[PDB]
Amino acid sequence: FDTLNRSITGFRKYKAPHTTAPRVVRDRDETNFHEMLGKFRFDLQGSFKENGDMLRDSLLQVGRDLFLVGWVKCRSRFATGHIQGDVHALSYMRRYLEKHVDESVSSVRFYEENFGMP
Amino acid sequence: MAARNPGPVLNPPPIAFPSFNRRCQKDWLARRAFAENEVNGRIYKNVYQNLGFKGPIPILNKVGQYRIRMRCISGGYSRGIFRFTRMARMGMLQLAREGWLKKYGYRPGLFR
Amino acid sequence: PAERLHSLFARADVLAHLLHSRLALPLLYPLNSGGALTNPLAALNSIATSRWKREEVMSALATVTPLVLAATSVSRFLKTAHALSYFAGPACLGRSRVHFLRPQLWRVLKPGEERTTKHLKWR
Amino acid sequence: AEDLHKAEIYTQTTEKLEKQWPAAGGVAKGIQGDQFFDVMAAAVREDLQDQSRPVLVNELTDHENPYCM
Amino acid sequence: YGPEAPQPPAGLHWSWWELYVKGVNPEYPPRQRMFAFLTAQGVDVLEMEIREIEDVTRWLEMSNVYGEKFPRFPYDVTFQDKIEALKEKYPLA
Amino acid sequence: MAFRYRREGQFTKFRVHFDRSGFRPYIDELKWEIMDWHYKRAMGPQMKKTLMSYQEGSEKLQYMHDLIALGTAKAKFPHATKRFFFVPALPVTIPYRRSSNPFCLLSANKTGWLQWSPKQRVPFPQPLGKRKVGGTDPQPPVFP
Amino acid sequence: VAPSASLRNFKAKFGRTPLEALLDSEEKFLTSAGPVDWLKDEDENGEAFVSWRWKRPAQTVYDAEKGMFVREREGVDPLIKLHELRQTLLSVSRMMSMNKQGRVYYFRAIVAVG
Amino acid sequence: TVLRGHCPTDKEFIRRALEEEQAVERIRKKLDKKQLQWFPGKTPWAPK
Amino acid sequence: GLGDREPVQDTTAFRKKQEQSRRTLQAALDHDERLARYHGAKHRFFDPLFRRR
RNA sequence: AAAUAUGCAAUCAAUA
RNA sequence: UGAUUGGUAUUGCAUGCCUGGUGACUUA
Repeated sequence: FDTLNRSITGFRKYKAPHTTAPRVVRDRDETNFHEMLGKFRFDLQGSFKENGDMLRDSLLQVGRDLFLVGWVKCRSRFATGHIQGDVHALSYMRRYLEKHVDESVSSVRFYEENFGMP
Repeated sequence: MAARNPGPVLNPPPIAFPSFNRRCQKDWLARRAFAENEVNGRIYKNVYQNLGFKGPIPILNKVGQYRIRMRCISGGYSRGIFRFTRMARMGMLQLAREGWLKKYGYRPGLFR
Repeated sequence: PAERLHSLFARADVLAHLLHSRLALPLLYPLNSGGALTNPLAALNSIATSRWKREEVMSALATVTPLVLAATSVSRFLKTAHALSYFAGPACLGRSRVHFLRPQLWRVLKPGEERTTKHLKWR
Repeated sequence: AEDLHKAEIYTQTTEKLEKQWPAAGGVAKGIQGDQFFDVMAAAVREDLQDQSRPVLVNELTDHENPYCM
Repeated sequence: YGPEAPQPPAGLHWSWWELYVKGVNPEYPPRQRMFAFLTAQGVDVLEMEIREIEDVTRWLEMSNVYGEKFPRFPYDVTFQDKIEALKEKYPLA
Repeated sequence: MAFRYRREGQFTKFRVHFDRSGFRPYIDELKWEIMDWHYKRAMGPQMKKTLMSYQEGSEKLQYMHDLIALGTAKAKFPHATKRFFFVPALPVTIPYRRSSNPFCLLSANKTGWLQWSPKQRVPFPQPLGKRKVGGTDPQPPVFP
Repeated sequence: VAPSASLRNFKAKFGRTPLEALLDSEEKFLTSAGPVDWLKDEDENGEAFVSWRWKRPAQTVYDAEKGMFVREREGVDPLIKLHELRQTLLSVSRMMSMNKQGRVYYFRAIVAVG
Repeated sequence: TVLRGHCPTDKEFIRRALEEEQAVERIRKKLDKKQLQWFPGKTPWAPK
Repeated sequence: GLGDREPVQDTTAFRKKQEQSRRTLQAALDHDERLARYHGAKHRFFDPLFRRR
């Protein structure tokens, strides 16, 4: 599941006039490794109150502070999300989800991690 | 409508650079004329009140405060304009959605 | 003694200030996930040592913990005083519902709870 | 780095001027009293600070406040 | 070549007002002509307001590019009367 | 009076004239701020390109202009092996008022110029979602 | 100084002091931040962080010829070596379905692998 | 003074200052309310 | 310390030196054509709508 | 009772 | 007290932005 999932309809949708893929910058050192982008997906299982409204607000606040993008989805017993942003921001979000959540978090899982995105 | 041949997503026009609007230009002309002739109208009214006569002042028809209308600054439309914004519905919407009002206390999360 | 009791709370305040100074910084101070590892500052070992030991900060926190645990006695005393200050003295079927038998379900935009009924139709 | 060093030098110079030509009784009280010695000392200190204020390379705003600089 | 450096009025390192009045920055030949004409007449242009400067610039441009019949003012007012008033208000030093 | 601070603003919002409520507007400031933003975004990069075009006679021109203006030209070039870096700058266009506030950042300015920086990680006029600030893409559109 | 009973029990059941465990976790978080992981060298004087290594995304394998990482897909048998299999696309077609709003298009493909 | 974060000035001084402030506020409100007008400059029975 | 008791920035010698520096700058600009452009370059600001159109 | 001569909102005691 | 690069002419069956009506939005 993802917010960017769509089914092809019967009417034309404007396509990009051309195709150009920006290159991946592989010459990154300690002086430039902080400018790289990244993405990951997270799943949390446990117990949350108000059908996950509290966790939703907390995650939205953290993402607004960290300038992260993507989407989240919290419910009574689970939470899922797809997060994208700077590497340091992603690491901070991972630490927050692992240790700084004010609800019962029985299990945490991270998957589909990618770095160096243009 | 489900457009059969959708076009490209166009970049919106500049906020601070409206297109030519002769109506807005004439409104500015009227504003400046009133600013220049405001004292003379006061003199007219002083003279008439001293003489105790309720006479008309025809030149005010052309150089008066009431020839001025609140026109949208970014759109040029002359209706639905508030002093607190000086802009019409669409001008206000574009300004708010571009993020120019966050500094000035605008709270998009408030309905009432 | 009189002077001992006079100075007891001032010295306790000094101790509390020390605890506050220690706690006002991150646990692994000055370690950091940035300049600390990416921009180290040999001939300069006298003014800046790249080497670092964690036992010092660990011992500092170990000594700090019991002091705050003891300072919790201040909270216990304050709670005791607060409870005592409200002492009174010698000792002297079907459901009931208000504002509907049950809460009403809304399928239209509620003027009050718009933040929860926004997705619903306005008519 | 040179601009920061100049700012620190300017702050040090301002502190030295403050200690060298202190205004007895407070600036407001000195101004209200309007004594010749107080006015002379304040003017001397102000002119010395103005003369010693540097001209940085990376900023085009010559801030007279060492805090701001 | 290049524009002449501005003269700071007092306690300053630059002055955009002088450049604007002389029409050097932003460059505007009509404003340069207005400045030259007012200087020749004997009006201290630097002491004038933006409104008066723009009005004189527009009047001069219209007169030059449409004829001596223009500009035309109501109530039997004349460009010569305007120039005399400006000269009286801002004597040239 | 069950919710006082929740309704705190209601009185001013509903039953007070704007001219007597004390609420301070924003039009007369944002009007200049938007034009400042556009002017800077349009002129800064071109100024930097013009500065870096030659990149060899910059110091010579600075030396000659210092001779013309100050007559010494040793403030920036004490000796032949000293390098004077040029920071791009643009004219200040928004008529801010000089104030006695000693902490004002744009009251001690005397040159009529401000340093310009091409780098800003945080975009200031953050739009909502995909929207782009108007006047950002000048390339003509292409239709299918 | 005799350790407290709680500290002794925690050491017995974990082998480290509560502070030791907390600081180990914090140090691990601080070191394994961003896109790289730092390595620690310990001596008499203390610890230091002088080298870093790129972090390897989970469940991905680096392909030499591509020079990039490729994900590991579930359902596939990991014993099978995908570098010695090849594929051919026999046919791809644009199938159609009907819903309330109209017609929905998806695609079908037939592929041979050996 | 003795307690940290509290104003060091005299409580009676503060009381006198507050009473003066309240009195001047009442006077300002009275004057403003009396002098307020929707059509400023208009006086009844004067040539309108 | 204080500044100049009698600054020489208002002296005929200073004015003559300024004129000489101006002449030197003009001569250098005439001699070098790249420097001439790099010195006389000007850039006007125009409307983004005008740019689009 | 030699006290009072009594109708209620949508702002303000962090100041009436 | 700092004005401007034509058209409120057709084409919303070319479009962008923005709206109305009807449908949906379920996971561990």
